[PDB]
Amino acid sequence: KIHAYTEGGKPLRTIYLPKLLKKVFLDVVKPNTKKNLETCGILCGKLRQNAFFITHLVIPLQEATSDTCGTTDEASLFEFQDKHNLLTLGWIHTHPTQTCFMSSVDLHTHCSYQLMLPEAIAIVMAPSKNTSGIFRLLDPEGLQTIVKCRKPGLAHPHEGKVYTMVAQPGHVREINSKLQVVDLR
Ligand SMILES: [Zn+2]
Ligand SMILES: [Zn+2]
Repeated sequence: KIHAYTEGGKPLRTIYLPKLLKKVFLDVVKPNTKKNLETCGILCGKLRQNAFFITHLVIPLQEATSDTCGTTDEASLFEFQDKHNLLTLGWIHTHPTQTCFMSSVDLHTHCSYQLMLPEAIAIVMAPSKNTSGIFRLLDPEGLQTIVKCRKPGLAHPHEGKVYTMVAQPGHVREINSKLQVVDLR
């Protein structure tokens, strides 16, 4: 039905994302959003039948400013994921007030995810605009750009085309599947 490929021709397995996940994330992190504070979640799940299924939205211990969030205890996150056999399939965060895009920081953050898993996605929620989007870096070229980049500054720009929206249809398929939210904070 659908065969998806990277910019360099590599095949991308499907990620099934529960249709309710995005709203549910917003509900759970609402107290931070009210404070104009970003919140991050990890999209975790399993590989079955050559496809990935997001089963768990994991909210780690984290530090949030108005334009960054970052997990602060990677070990507790990684041990929770390993105890329950949960793969890392991508990540989701809010822009409480800004528009829907990937910031400089977002691109650097996503590069880890996508180097480990070519299918890895970044979901960005812009609740004050009622918009959202699912993104990824161009592979290889955007990944190359970000890895080579040494610029200082939280908001530094990037030369060239670096990231893109996941296409519709594409390797992400939204389905009516259940969701478990795990809050580790
Ligand atoms: Zn962001
Ligand atoms: Zn950079």
